[PDB]
Amino acid sequence: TLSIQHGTLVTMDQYRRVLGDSWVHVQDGRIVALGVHAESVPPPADRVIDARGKVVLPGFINAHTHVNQILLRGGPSHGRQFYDWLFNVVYPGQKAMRPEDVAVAVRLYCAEAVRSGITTINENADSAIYPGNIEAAMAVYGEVGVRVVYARMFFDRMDGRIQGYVDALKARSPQVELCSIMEETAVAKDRITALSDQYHGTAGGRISVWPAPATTTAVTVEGMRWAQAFARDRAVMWTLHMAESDHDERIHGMSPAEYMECYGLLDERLQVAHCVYFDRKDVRLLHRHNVKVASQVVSNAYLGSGVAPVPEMVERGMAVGIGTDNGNSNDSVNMIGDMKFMAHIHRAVHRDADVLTPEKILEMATIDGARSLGMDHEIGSIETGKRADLILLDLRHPQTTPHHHLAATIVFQAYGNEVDTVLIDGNVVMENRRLSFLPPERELAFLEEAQSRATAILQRANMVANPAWRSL
Amino acid sequence: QTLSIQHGTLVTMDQYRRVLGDSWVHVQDGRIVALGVHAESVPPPADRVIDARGKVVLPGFINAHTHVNQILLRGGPSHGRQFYDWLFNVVYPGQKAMRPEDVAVAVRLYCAEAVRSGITTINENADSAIYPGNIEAAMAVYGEVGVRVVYARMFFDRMDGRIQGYVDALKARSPQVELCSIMEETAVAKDRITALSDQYHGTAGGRISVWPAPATTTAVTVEGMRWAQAFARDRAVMWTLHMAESDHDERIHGMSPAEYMECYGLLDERLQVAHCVYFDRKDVRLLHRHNVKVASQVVSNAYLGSGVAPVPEMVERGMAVGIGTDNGNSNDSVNMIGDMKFMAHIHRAVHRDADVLTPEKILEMATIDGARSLGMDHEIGSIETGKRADLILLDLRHPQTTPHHHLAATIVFQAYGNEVDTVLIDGNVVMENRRLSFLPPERELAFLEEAQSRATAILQRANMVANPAWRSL
Amino acid sequence: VGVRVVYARMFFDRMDGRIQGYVDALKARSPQVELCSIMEETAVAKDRITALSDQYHGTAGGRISVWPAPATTTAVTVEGMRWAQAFARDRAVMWTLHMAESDHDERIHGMSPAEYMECYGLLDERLQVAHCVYFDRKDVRLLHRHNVKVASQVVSNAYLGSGVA
Ligand SMILES: [Fe+3]
Ligand SMILES: [Fe+3]
Repeated sequence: TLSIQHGTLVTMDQYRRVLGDSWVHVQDGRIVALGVHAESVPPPADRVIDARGKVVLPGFINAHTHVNQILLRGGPSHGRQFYDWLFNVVYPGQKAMRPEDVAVAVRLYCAEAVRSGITTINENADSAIYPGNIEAAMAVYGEVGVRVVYARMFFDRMDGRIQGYVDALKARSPQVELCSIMEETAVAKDRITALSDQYHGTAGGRISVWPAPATTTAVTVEGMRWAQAFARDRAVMWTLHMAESDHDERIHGMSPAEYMECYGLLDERLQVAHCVYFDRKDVRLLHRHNVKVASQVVSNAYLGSGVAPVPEMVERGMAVGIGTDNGNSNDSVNMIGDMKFMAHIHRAVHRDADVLTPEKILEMATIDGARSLGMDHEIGSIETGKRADLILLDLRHPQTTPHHHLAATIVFQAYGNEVDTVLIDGNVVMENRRLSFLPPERELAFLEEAQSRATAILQRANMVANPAWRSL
Repeated sequence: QTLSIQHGTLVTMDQYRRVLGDSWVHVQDGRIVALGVHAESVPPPADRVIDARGKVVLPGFINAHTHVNQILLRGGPSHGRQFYDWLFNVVYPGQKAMRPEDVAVAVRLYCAEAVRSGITTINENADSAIYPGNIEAAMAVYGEVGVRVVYARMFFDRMDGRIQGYVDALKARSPQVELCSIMEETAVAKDRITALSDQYHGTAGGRISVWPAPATTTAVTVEGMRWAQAFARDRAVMWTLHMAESDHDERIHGMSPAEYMECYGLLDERLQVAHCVYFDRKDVRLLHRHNVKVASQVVSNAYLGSGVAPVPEMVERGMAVGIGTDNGNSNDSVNMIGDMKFMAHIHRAVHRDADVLTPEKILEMATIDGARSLGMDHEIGSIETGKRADLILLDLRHPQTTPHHHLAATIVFQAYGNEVDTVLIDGNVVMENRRLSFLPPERELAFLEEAQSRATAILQRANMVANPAWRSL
Repeated sequence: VGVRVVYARMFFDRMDGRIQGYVDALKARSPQVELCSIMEETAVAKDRITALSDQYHGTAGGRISVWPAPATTTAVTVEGMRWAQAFARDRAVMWTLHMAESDHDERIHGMSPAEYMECYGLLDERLQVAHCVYFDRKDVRLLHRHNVKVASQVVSNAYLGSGVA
């Protein structure tokens, strides 16, 4: 049992209560009780965590990300439109990674993520097809203690239209191999079903498995319908990348949202990612079927895609979470940095300093994010009965001083290093910035290994790591 | 007295943009005296050696336009408001309620944040210099801290009567907060600024400079702007003005502020303009023609709902565009690395062009081009012989900055702003292993509590709401 | 007749001087038709509307109701709008105003009428606004936030060449 005491609790509960000098009691992975110190004595606990002078929040929820690609950041990944990045960087880089590289990628990602207060990660696994990768990744997620949705991507249909464009893009890095990860529909089903049977609900309920048809052009109608029915039969969600680029825009003369509507493929268990190339009608169609959304505001900028209509969706009460997207289209895994970006980009583009409140941005990173993953009954707020995914932030630093309104301070001032202590499913995963799965005496050597492995991955893939200085 | 920084990777920002692995820098009497590569040359003897092994050495970051004292108004009171709403309901009244002893604490807090993020030069646009005691309080702290400072003394000498019914409506949003005026007579502004320059310009070993700062083209007379212009020329400094930050500035007398200034011969190579959001192609051509310097406040232009300035166009014309963090309470951080990432992304998003500004270019804007925007590029902004020793040491051995191959990309797209370890300004160690010379670790927490209290009290005296009720929509 | 009727009594208590040279030009289209004024002093509008409400509100078997109706945000003072707002609250009715029907209404003092009303706390759940043609995304958000009611005059917005809300 664990008692967190004397903090300010930012509950994100139904009344958005903010409780000064208050406590939380945790038992068997759950929040069992809460109270105010002046009115009540906290129950006895095996241990007390002192949060005096600190702010307690629900853990941040990364609503859509791609983990293993983190080893491709730091030089190779920037300055390219989506498809250029995909074909010259992501596909070949992923392919050159071995299972032992994956294990290091995952631990590096989880170290950055937990340090920034992320406790749930929706991993869209585009490299699950390669032998050994699932097993390597899953062993590290389990050990680390993070809550993970492992959304297994598949592609079962050739999009032949885009080929002369692809060859031109490939000529930018001709020594880098063009890859294919297409699989037959029935093979994808069997592989995802077996993955779910083996890993879903493992690591004490912390790991889930979803089917992830990649896009409306890369997956057949049958494949998407299978994913849809699978989500329904197993009480999970299914997810798809929607309208991330201007070449996706026209699946057969209508938008991807329209196309899915025609086939009855929009439902309340679908979470779509991106939605940059969206019009009013598309928003209406998602709204009507209660589709969940993950917005990758930073990555949409990094890749030169654009700006999604998040304010419109939010004003319709839609469940919109925030994803950091790829470890190499951001290039950080920092929810607080992404929140600030979500606040500012929309203000700038609408010329409206009040287009999204910092409270609302904080909601997107917590309780609404949970809702976007279909997990809001279990996580995303500090409420009795929910899982004990909790973070303690210290605002006593120069950047976060002064602080009066907590959501404003967090969104507009915090850098992302203010998170001290992190609980996931009631287990202490970080304490005073010390990571339980990467102790301080191993941290530097681990980073050097990740650095070396990245350098080697890029050599095997024939990718340029450090292009010559260019001002224009 | 001498200092040797050894075994770092030097990101010089010099004329060839040299990046020198396992290299050294020798510092003497506030100046970079020599550099070299360890494998080809032995460093000169020095009184002390700073070991930068495994670290990256950069020129110090340059904050090309900011407002310091306002930092005590962040944390609740300042967000969610268009420029004029923010100005009249927050900034003016908040500043007015601050006493000199509050100003001293504001300045130290700002400098602590700034130095911790690698900022070594600050262009402080002082909008509260009119209040007795404020200059002296601020200057003593800047001096003690060791930071390089341009103190640009803002003035307003003309009523802009057009915007009054708009102002009253805006004031009704916070009716208990007092409307207040900082207008002065032209001649009084001139005398005050001249005296401030005579007393403080070149002080603190040359670290402190004084510029005149006519506020805007509507708040200052032609005569006031011409005086500022001539003053800059006679004293070999710059003058600065806020340009086209909002859609209500846009029309000084039926043309843009740039056109208006052109008409009166007020665009010249010693002018540094701030903002330039409401700018068209012609305005950019006019600034370009006269070699006007520009400070872009990309983050604040978003925060205040103003928009996005045409930075790519200016940069492609070779113009000197620096990056400013702007107000301590329209950002609301003082973090150059965070703002660089925002500069990189906002423009990519708006142009739908992932390559619209390279991370190298963004790093140039924060260093050598920033120096150029202040007219100080002969003295600072690059690691070159003869220039001042304003240098920062970054450690990239953290999760977020791993892996790292291309340094500018890593810094711009991965660094959070806490990776700066050690900071030199004018050759003096102002920060070492994150320990601040002017705010030692055993005083830090108590100082932050005092800033917090003083802020709470400032807001009470001004009748400003600190912590508005939770609002989702 | 037996119809259910809300009688929203319009008033105007403030001169909008800005639009006068425009008005004279318009008047020259029919110069023999006289230019009229229906302005009243604030206190007179209040007394008249109060007396009308006391006399007719709830009559004809509850079929007739009386609301105050400040005409627009440029033709009524802040004090007049606030009185209407409080009157609606005290008597459990609504108040109503014409909003942003034309491109010359658009700028009450350098912001939209919705913004102007928000500044003074004049958007609430008992307000019903009419028209909303010259409205942007921010205006819609402001109304939504305060649960303002809306009447849309789609045919008339066409007939008069205003546009489409
Ligand atoms: Fe994605
Ligand atoms: Fe400014």
